[PDB]
Amino acid sequence: IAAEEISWDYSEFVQRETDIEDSDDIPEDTTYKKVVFRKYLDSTFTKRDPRGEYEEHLGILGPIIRAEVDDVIQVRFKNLASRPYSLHAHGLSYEKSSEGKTYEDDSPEWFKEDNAVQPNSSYTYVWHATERSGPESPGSACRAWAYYSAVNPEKDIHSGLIGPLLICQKGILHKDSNMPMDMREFVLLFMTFDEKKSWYYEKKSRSSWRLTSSEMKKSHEFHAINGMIYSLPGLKMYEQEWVRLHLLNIGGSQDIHVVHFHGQTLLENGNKQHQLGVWPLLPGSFKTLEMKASKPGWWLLNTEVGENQRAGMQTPFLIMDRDCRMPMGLSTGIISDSQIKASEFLGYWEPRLARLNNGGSYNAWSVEKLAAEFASKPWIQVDMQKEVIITGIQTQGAKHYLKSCYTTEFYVAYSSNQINWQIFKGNSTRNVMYFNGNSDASTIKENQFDPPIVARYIRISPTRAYNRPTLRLELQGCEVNGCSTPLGMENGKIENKQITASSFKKSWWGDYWEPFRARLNAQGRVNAWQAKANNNKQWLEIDLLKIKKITAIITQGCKSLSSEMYVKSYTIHYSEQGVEWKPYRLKSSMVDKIFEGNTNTKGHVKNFFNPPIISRFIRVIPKTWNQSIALRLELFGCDIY
Amino acid sequence: IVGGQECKDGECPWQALLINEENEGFCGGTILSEFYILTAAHCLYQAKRFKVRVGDRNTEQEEGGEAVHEVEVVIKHNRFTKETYDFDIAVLRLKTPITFRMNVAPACLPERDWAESTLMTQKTGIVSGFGRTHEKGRQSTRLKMLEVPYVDRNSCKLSSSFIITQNMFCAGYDTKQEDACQGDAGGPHVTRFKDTYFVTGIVSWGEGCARKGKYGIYTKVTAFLKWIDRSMKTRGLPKAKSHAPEVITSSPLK
Amino acid sequence: ANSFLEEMKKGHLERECMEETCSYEEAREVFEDSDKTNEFWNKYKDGDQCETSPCQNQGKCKDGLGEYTCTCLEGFEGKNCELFTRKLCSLDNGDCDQFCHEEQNSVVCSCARGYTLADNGKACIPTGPYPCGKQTLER
Repeated sequence: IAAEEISWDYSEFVQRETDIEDSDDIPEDTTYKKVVFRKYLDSTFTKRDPRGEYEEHLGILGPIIRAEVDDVIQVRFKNLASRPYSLHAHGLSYEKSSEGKTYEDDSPEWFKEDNAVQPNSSYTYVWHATERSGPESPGSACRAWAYYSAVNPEKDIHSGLIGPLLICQKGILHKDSNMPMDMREFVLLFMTFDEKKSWYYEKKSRSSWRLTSSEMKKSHEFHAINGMIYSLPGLKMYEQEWVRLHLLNIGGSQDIHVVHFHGQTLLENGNKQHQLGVWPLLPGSFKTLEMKASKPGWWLLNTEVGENQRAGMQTPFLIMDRDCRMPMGLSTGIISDSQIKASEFLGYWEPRLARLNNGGSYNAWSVEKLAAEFASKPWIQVDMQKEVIITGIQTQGAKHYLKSCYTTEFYVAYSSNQINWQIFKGNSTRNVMYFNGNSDASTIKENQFDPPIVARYIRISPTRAYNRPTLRLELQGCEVNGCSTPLGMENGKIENKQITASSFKKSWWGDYWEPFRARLNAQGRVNAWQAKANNNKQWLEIDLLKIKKITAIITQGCKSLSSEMYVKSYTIHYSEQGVEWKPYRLKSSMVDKIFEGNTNTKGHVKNFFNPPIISRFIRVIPKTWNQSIALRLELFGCDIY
Repeated sequence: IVGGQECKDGECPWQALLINEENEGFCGGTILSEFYILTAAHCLYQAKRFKVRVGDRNTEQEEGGEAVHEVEVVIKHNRFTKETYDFDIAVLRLKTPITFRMNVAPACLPERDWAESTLMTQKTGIVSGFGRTHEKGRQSTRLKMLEVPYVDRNSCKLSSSFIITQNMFCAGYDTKQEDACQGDAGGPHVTRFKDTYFVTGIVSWGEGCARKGKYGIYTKVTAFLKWIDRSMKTRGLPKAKSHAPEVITSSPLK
Repeated sequence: ANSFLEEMKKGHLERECMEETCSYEEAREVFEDSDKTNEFWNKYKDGDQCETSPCQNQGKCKDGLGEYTCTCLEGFEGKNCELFTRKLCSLDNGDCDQFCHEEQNSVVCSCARGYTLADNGKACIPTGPYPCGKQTLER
């Protein structure tokens, strides 16, 4: 553990993390002369612990130590500035050998030596892990503690010298560097930090110091939430998650809040007999309890106060979709990787032509020759110019006679501003400095991601393959609102009684067509709906039972194992509880929309629609066509409450 | 779940069955050496005579020349409460010395230091006994020794209406199944600490034995060091080699 | 490739070549051929990147891509020799199966009569058949 004096910025809302307004000029100084901690894997310097994706809740606070039973991590410290620092823990009945509080003792330079660290000099110090923090009774399994300095009970909690001691139980551990996880726990420290009430007070203020900052009352004592202001990242979960939330408050003794979630009932564990609903906080203890989500959307996270909301915390948490495993750019023909950027390519084969199992001995990704490939920088900037959320990317090689040709290892990066390349994706939750890769050629390999990574400038980079660097990375994203879920128009949950066909083709001296299989990827006779006539009169009605919010659509088309036909344009007829075969109104004016069907033969059509389609009996009438009527209709609705 | 499994015919010596001259037993004992057998005091007081035989795995049957450990006379105990139960430990004064055989294995003497390291680690234990504490309708002919866990002290004073002191504590399962009055009275609740075996429990009846699925009552001989020391050195060297070794002592166990 | 008798043959390439040293006669009898063994030997494999010394204290490595084990200095223990030597036992009985009692930055475990010691002191080696506390594992 370290403590280098680094000026941290409290008013962090100017960084535009999740803020809306732009006229937010700071009267005083944005940054404040404080001290931030740091985690080291060794006793000396020049080796820091990269803050992974899971190590998010910290802000001005440093790292979080995770020491359990039969597991101890050293905490060597060396002062860099000119003032002696201290470190004091809380919780167990630790003796003065690992306490570090400035009071009466017994040993000369051991019980209080850690409170006086000389500059440019290391010191041997290590804490002890106990079994007291383990929550008894069948229910919980984690209960965090706190630790800070000890040279002053008040001038240290405002100097950025804080730290929570998250301690769980023993029995359930994961393979994430031998750290017990197997969940998705969160920890938040709500405590204001003052510059005038600290050891590093520069005798004056950044503007005025007459009547406690003439600009704003206690402007140096901003209500910094989690080290920042108007931030609170990482609040991107899914539907129905019983994740554990750790609420810690040690300094805020005269600030009582009551946490109330907008439409999320509470459930207390342990006794398994309480419901509560709301749960306040008391100063001193470390309250922890589950969340249990319900409905998706940007639900606001507030504490029902007037001084710590509009001037404290006001970050709504988002719930994205859980079953958002729909095709993004592989099965469709609209969304593609045409906006791909890179620098070094891998051979002579075609760049975009990288589909799974394609004809020809040239199917990979390259523009320029590879010559020699090693640990250089063959970065592939996979930019989308929009928000992204990836939980799994597949990987497949190539072959044409016997060779394997597969990538064994490749590091991933990301960025959110293009001007800087935050090459830190390789050190996520489970990963530390490596990543999975392909194994063979005829076996599909996938790389599932654990943390909900969000960015905009995705960057991948290979290393070396079986004497032929060839990669074919697919694309698998997810929704943003969390409700656009497939109702089963292609899976099987929506029966034929809802989505009905028009006419049924039947030959005289032969067989008969079955155009009621209007789903995605169908076998047998036909693959979708093909009416007998060929004009602008046939229909394809769908029964949605209840009202839905449709935003995304898709459409492929069927054939007859000879010629391929499709539909070029159609019209969507919206209705309500009753019956009304009226086309969908155009929100940009007052007329009706003119939708377009399948463009080519098998390339799907992907389009977004902001105005909802509140209806139940949606009707589709194909206007134009190609050869014959054919389309694999499938939409994406929501559950409007 | 490990149920009521019988004792092995190898590492289960601590079973000095205390019977009578006729075909009628009463309780059992604990094998540690050749001069003292730890057992309950009500085994002899307010009962009948005393007949001990070590290495006797069965009462109705006999496994050959192995059960021989007769007792001359016996005394009582100072802290032994006649009405209730407290420090219910009595020493059986054998009359004939017995060497160390297969079914007769000695054990090291306990000490006061094994009181803060044996109760916090070994949260379980075994109760060796033929089954004479609850001699109602479970009289098994085979030597049974089930496994019982250890519970916190704050749940032992309410297991029985009698207020229990520090000498006796919980040593059974929760209020689920029958885990009390297991084995013979004076049965050794030896807990395999670490490379050794130290007994630390004596099963006795409090208000008898009925619907006692709550917790059990077992003593702690770590605090009983001052009694096993005052009755071993003050008696002097063995005169006639375990006569009495030595039953000629006062009633309050010196 | 795509054969039960060929998966066991190719499995010796990522073991008797990457972990230890390679050889020409290694893949000759295993593959039962001669056409693929010659092609695999022509491509050399430098093992490993120990010329730049990735570890401190001027430590060396071995013929192994990725994993390695160096002889770090004394006084420092752990993966990359970080944790110092153990001072007191106190808790967990000092990883020894007997009494733990510190003597001012000096801990030594030893059994009494009926038991002996081992080569380092991890556990007392049993000597007597049945002293005062053993377990019969004959059945």
